[PDB]
Amino acid sequence: NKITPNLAEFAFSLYRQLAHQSNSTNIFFSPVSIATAFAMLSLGTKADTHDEILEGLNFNLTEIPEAQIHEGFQELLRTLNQQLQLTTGNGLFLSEGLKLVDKFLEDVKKLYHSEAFTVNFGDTEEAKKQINDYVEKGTQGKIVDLVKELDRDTVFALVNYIFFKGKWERPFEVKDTEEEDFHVDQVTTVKVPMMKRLGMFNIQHCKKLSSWVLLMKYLGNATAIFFLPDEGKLQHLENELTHDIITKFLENEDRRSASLHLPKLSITGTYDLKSVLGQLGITKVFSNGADLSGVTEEAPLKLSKAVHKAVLTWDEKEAAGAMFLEAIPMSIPPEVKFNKPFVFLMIEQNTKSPLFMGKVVNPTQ
Repeated sequence: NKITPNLAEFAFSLYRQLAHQSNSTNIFFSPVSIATAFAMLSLGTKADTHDEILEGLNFNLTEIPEAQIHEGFQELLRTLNQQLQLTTGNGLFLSEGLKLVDKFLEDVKKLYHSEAFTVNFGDTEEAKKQINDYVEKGTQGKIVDLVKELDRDTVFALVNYIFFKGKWERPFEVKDTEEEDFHVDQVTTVKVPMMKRLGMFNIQHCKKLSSWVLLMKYLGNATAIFFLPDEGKLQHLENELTHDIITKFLENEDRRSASLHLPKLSITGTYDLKSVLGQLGITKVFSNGADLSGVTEEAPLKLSKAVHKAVLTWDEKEAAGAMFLEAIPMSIPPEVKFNKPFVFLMIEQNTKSPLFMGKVVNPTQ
C-alpha cells in the first residue's frame, strides 16, 4: 500500500479542480481508474513526458522508485479483479499505420491487464462507433456513447471507464422508501425517492468538518463514506479534506442510532482528461513535444484524446438475502436527512484507496 497516500492526495487535487470550475454541477470520478490509466501510459513515455505524468499523480519520484509505482497498481488491480462488480477497463486506440512497440503492449496486457487496439481514424464517424462498441460490450451495455467527438487529426486516444452497482451489507426496505424533497439550493427542489431505515449506524458528527459522517459498507470489502455538510458548510468540508479523513472513521466499530434519509442515486460523470489533467500539470504528453517513443519508435506521437466516464448506482438492496439482527432504538433517534448536497467517497478496505469520489448536488442529473 505504498501508493495509497498518493492516490488520496491526487483524488483531492482532482476534486478541488472539478469543484473550482463548477459549483452547481454533480461531480463524480474514479481516482484509481484515472491514475492506473495514465500510469500505464507512462510505460510508453520517457524523459519529462514520463516524469510529468507521475509527478502530476502526486508521486514524488525522488522518494518512490518507478517500479514500486507500477507494482503497487498491479496489486490494487488484482484485488479489484477478484467480488464487487466494478466493471472497469482502459482502452488504448492507435492509428493502424503506427508500429506499436511490443514491450509497451506486453506491459499493458500483463502489468495493468489492459488492452490496446489499432483503428483507422480516417473515418471519424466509423471509429467513434467502434470505440463506443468495445466500451458498450465491455460494460454489458452500462456505458454507451462514451465518445461523442473525434477530430479528423486524431492519431491516439485513451478511454477509461468504470461501473459499480453495489449491494449494501445492511440493506434498506423498499416499503419504507418514500419520495421527499431534495434541496439543491435555496430556490431549487427536486422530488427524489428517499431510502429510509431506522437503526444503528457508524454515523457521527465531526466538528472538525462541520458535517455528518456516515460509513455504510458494500459487499466486496468496500466501504462508502458519506459527508453531509451542515448549513453553509459545504465549502468548509471541501477545504478540510485530507487523507486522515478517510482513515479516521473506517476503524470505528462503535454504532449510534439514527433515522437515515438517503436518496436513491444513479450518477454518471464524463470528463475530458486532457483539459482536467492539464490543469494538474500533465501537458507534454498531449502536446506536439511529447515523448511516446515507448509506444511508437519511428513516428512522432501525441495523445489527442483522453476520456473518462464513471457510472455508479445504488438502490435499497436483485434477490433478497437474510435479515440483519437489529438493535431496536430505545429512544428518539436523530434524523439525518440527505436532502441537501453532500460529498461521498468509496474506499477499498484492503488498500484504503479511493475508488469513487463525488459531490451530489442533484440526484436526478
